[PDB]
Amino acid sequence: PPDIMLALQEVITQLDIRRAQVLIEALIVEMAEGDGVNLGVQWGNLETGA
Amino acid sequence: KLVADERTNSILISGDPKVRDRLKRLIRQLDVEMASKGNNRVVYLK
Repeated sequence: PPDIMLALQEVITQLDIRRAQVLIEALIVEMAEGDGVNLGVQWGNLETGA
Repeated sequence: KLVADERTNSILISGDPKVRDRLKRLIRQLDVEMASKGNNRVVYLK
């Protein structure tokens, strides 16, 4: 109907705006640093299991 | 008494030329603005 029409037209004109758009730049920084020291002296005498 | 057509959207009348005076008065009385009911709105969420 002509009102419902004039109405739908005023709804469509306000929903029909351009959409802005986002450039989502994520920035994942995985920075890992490991430091091990093994130092250990092993004596052994297999003639007599020591 | 009273008629109209919504092909034309026109008041028809049956009766007096007094009914013609006063009901041309009411021909004119409710013709005006539709007062922009804004029955519906579209609110843009912030």
